[PDB]
Amino acid sequence: MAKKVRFYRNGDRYFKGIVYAVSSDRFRSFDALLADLTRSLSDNINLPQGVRYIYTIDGSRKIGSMDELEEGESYVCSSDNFFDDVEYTKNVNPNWSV
Repeated sequence: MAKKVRFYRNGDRYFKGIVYAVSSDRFRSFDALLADLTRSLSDNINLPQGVRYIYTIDGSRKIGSMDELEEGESYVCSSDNFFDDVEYTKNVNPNWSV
């Protein structure tokens, strides 16, 4: 079963998040998910090196596998090891998944 999650772009206060359905049957590896997020989140300023790392919404945890993603949660995609502490979910409907 795919997990429905919401991805945001490191450092971008104006992006409202992209909803993904994530499972190993569609993404053959974690690298394939990273590649597809590089495609959809394409932004030369905030993602200069594409999507190389995924963090929880608050930056507390680095996600290393699709198994670590959880239904209904939000995550931040980054080109590097620096998580930019901005209010990603400001003014986004907390019930976007309802």
